[PDB]
Amino acid sequence: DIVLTQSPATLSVTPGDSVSLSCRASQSISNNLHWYQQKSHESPRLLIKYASQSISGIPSRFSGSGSGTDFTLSINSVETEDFGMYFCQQSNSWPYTFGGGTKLEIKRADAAPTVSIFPPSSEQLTSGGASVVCFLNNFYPKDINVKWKIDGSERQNGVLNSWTDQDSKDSTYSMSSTLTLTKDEYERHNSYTCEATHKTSTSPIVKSFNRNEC
Amino acid sequence: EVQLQESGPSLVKPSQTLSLTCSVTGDSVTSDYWSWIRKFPGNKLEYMGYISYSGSTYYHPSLKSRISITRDTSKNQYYLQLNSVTTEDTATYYCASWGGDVWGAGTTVTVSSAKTTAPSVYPLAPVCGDTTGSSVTLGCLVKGYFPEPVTLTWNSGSLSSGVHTFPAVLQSDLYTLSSSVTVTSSTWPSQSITCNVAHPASSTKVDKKI
Amino acid sequence: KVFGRCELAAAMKRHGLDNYRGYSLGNWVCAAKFESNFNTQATNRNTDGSTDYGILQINSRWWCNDGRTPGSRNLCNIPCSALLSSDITASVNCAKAIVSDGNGMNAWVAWRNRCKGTDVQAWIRGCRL
Repeated sequence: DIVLTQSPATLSVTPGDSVSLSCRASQSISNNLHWYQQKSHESPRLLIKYASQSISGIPSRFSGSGSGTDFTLSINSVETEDFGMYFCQQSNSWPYTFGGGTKLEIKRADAAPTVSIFPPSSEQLTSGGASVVCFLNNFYPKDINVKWKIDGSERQNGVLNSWTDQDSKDSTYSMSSTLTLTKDEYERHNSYTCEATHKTSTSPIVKSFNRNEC
Repeated sequence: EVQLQESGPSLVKPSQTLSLTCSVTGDSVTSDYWSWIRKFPGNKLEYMGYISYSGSTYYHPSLKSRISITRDTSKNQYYLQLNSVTTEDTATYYCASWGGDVWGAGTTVTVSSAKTTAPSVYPLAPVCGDTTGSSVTLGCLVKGYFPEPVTLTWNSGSLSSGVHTFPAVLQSDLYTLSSSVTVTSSTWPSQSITCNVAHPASSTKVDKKI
Repeated sequence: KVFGRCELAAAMKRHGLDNYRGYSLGNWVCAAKFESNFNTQATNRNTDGSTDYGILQINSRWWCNDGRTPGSRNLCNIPCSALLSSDITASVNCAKAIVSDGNGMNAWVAWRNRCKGTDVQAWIRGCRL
């Protein structure tokens, strides 16, 4: 019932910076708000209980404040091990509810994605299927738009995307976009295009091929 | 010294019952209140309910009534029962102390009617064998398998740098995943590059040369 | 420390007891009055070797550990000594755990007998809250 709204949805910072995460309740919950950390799917860890109470064993850089409907989780001088998800949970009323969470990510220099497109393999075609794959690797920030175009028409049906977690090696992001059609659909068209729109350039990166050929 | 651990089947068919066990060690199952929390694929968290000292239980209204939380003092464990599940009950389930100070590692429970299915592995190579520049990206598409997971390597592990293996996604009840590998244009095609895909659940392992 | 009535009400409000799981502040102030007369250092020895501690007289058999009570459960995972502070933090945290059981505030006998469904609001009105 009680709705907890967290913001910002995502925050990108450099180790050493200090941050403040917000959690707002739709109803007053006095001090019955708790903060959790979770680096992935990995088990959540209680950081602050009852809005501002410290928990023995939790780093001093973590602190909480607020009361009623407005709460804040503060991390002074974020450490490299602090990146991950942060959630607030209220225990004032049953059912207990969690906020949508805020993702703390690592900030780095912007980087354009390296885009590659691949036609359906002869093996998949022999089986009656036809997947067109597009890889967009090592880019930053994470926000990006991928648009597929068949014979000049934007195509949304049959497109499935997958994003990797921020890269442990260089803090970039990578993504795969796959357009799956039947063999008959695929052979009914000629031009296939993967268009990527990213902060790095005002003009989309366009990769494509024509079925008959090259 | 309190520690929790969830255990139970990882797969439940639609309409059937999901059952999980949380083993408590370090202290008795009656020295605290005990809860069940789940995390959906989208990362959202749901507090399913808890059982307190008196044996009284509190269940999330959204679960209607499909949910039951019980405990066994002799084994020092407590359980979760969720009836008539649907695909939407797919999530990571955690048991935790009501105080929130202790959590299990969590266990994934997938709801699907799919049968074990080995993946089809397809090579991803540039259109018409091309090659522009000093580097080339190749790939491997692993499609139509169930259940997760699969392990993918390139050249049996001898080609490990410049690799991006993406999280699997569901496509008509079956999983699909892809991996790309980038090498110098002087490396391929002069040297062979092969995708190796193993799917434990189906006892399969296939190689696909690019 | 012996809290003044209004002083305790404001403190309990700050510690989030007003409307905690549906219990208005009045219930808690009333409970405290009848349990310990607002005295944080109140202690009561029971026949079973257990002792009640603090402003809300919490039991050492079930709720806190004093290192000398047989069959201790320590449900609040806290030293009973923490329940005797001038700082009510610990007592509130434990009271919240206690009231979170199906028994609710019925856990406190004095509450049921002299507070349970009466005009508990009478304990808070008049104050600066």
